Amino acid sequence: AKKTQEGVNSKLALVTKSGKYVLGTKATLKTIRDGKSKLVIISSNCPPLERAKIEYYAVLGKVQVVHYSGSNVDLGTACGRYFSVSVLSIIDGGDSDILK
RNA sequence: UUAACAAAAGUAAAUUCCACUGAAAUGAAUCAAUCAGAGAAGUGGAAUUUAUUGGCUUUGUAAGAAAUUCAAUG
Repeated sequence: AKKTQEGVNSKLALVTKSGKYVLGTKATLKTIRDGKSKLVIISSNCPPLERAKIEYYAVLGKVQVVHYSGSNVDLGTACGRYFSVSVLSIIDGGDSDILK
């Protein structure tokens, strides 16, 4: 009933194709501050301090928070990128079904 | 030729931070390295160090001193 990250992992590949996402932690907070964020993904090794800042913003902004299983390196690869992504915002998912 | 201590016309090198923005066709850089979505490069700023104030030229001290000449103190 675990290792579901052939879903969200596969889902976070159509977003690279058709959707729009914002990578990073400081860039995520801007989306939550506006109404442009519909989903937030936090890696497993995000520091506990400002991880708690993102879920506090997300509660205030009424956004859904997804706790990714892998590290910021694993999340970055899942986006097809060659750096590490610790926190992700799904502004819009074109043909994927994460926002469902 | 110019001191301690102070001043702030003009103008430096290096490092670390801040704001805007968000990098992949990956870029930035050193003699070497090294660094970046826990955020690079760019632009604009803040701070500290550089034999006292604030590093260097400059200024007050201060030319009245001192050095090199001349005349018989100037």
